[PDB]
Amino acid sequence: LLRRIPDPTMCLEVTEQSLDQHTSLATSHFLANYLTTHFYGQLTAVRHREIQALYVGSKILLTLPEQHRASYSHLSSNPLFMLEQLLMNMKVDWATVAVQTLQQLLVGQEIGFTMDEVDSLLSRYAEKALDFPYATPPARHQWVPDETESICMVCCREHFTMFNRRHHCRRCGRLVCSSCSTKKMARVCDQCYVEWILDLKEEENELVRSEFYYEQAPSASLCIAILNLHRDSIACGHQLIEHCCRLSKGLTNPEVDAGLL
Amino acid sequence: SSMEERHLLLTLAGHWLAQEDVVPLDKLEELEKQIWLCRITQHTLGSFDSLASEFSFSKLAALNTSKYLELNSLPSKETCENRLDWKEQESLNFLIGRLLDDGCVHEASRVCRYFHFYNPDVALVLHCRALASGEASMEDLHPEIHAEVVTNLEVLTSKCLHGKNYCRQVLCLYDLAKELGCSYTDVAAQDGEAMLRKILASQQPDRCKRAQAFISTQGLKPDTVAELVAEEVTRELLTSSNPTEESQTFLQLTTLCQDRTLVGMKLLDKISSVPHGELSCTTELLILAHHCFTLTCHMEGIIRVLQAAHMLTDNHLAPSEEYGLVVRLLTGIGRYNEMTYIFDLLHKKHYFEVLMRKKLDPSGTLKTALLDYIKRCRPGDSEKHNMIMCREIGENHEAAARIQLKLIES
Repeated sequence: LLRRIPDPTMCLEVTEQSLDQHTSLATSHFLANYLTTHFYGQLTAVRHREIQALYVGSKILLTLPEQHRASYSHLSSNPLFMLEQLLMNMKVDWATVAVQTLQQLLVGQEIGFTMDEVDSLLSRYAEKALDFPYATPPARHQWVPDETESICMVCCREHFTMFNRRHHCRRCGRLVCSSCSTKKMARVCDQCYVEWILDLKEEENELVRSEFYYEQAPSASLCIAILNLHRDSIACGHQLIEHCCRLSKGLTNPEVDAGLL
Repeated sequence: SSMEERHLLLTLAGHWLAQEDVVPLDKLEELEKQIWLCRITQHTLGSFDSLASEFSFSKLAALNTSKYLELNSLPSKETCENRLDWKEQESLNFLIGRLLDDGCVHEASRVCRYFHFYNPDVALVLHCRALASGEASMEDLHPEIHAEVVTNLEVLTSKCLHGKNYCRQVLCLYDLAKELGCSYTDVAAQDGEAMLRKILASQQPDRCKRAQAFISTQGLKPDTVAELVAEEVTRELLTSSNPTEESQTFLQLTTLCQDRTLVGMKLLDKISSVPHGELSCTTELLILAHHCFTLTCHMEGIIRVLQAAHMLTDNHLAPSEEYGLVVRLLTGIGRYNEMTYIFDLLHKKHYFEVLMRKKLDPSGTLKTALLDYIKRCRPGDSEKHNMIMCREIGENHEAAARIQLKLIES
């Protein structure tokens, strides 16, 4: 079917137009080298860079567990987004291999995803990571304030504390206790009334990046693990000290467990 | 890729060859020899291998025969045939290092018989593989191998520059056999998880360290270890079905774990296995949850733990009316700073004066919390205050005196 091209322009045009149409795993894995076969320089564009963008992204998605490979095709061709997604699922240990692969595979990989962008990714991740809380579904403004109801808006038994924390319900927006609102779908309980899923698109990408609040409260372990990845070691330590100073002032507040704090 | 392609086809050959009913094992013996030689050549010159393994029969069953581990299964040291190259045997030892790390006992011997390579490491390896049964006399072994169960587990145990895990499992089997009292064959057939669980029920005085050592020796999987640990804890509690004394008996079990967080998860999961009316043992069981989750501080875990504690108070303890057990639990709250569910209950449960129980403050924190409760939860009854800040009392009396003095001046 390829060799039966009508005109020489047609072969290149089809080869180019094909890839963007929601490709498949093997579909890409073949059509890539297919366009490679006889095109060389016929349309450089951002085309060569885009080809590279999977030329290593395959190997990237190709270091995980067998069952882990399944969701890896969800964004297996946006490697910059791929590293972040790898960070997202709290799946630290898997990152280390990806980091080593990127560093060994940077080798002139003119893909924009320069290691400095990686450092930015990691820094932002850590800042989010050790970050310490210190009739219709309601909107963001309609969400009940954290300090509004000293007792839970639903349970009304456990006071708001670092250990005795709460959440915002999805039904009326009240500060309903997860114990009182342990369900997922007037001020009614969740029953009475989750890792990243990345895509090629940036809209839901921004939505999730503004949403994926790592529900696990701030346990240094995750922070140390994440930080141990990037290369700006002295800068890493400066970031650590700065975050420490950020934490410091919270102590005098009376809604935290001072000992563990 | 010519060597790589050759390996691919070579491995492909056996994929079909196994399907045959009567496998000419000798015919494929050359095939296996060629496959290993191709691996060595690739190393010397140093998805594809994915599909190769996907149809690989390197672990071909009959290829892994027991007679491949016979008394002279390897060529002797003097049988070091000079058919090797300068770096061929070196890379061969390099891979054989992963092999001894791989631990396929039969496969390595098959390769050696095929390759005719005299790695004395393999020599001791073949010594130990059958020495597990001690099937040959000590003098009867090789001139380098001819020279008290653990006598074999430590005569040259460290001499294994690589593959020490072999001697480690060897000593593990030696200790297991000496303890349980069974032959090498009977012991070697039991499953690793089953044998570990059998060790778990063991209550011998000093078997704890040896058993933990053997658990390291097996090296099977952490999660199975955690499951076994939770089961052992539950079994000991069911058997039990001073208070400060058994704390160590409890903890030293959890000590067996690698990283306590998975153990905490397992214990939390096993907590649901409480028996009908299981209250006294389950109290300690729930108590252990905080002692686990606190030292590492997984905040969500502790949160669910606190939920569990309130649930134990309400669903069971409230109908149980076990005043002493509840008191001990409240002492063990850890986050006793957050004990509002029974804070006024103790005063309502006639514990207000009973809060003055002696010998209940080994660290003195119970009386301090009593003072905190007198300040916050129940202010006004100075009698329980004296039973349990005198500066607060002084300030209050001074304020009353000042108010009385100013009332006249008004």
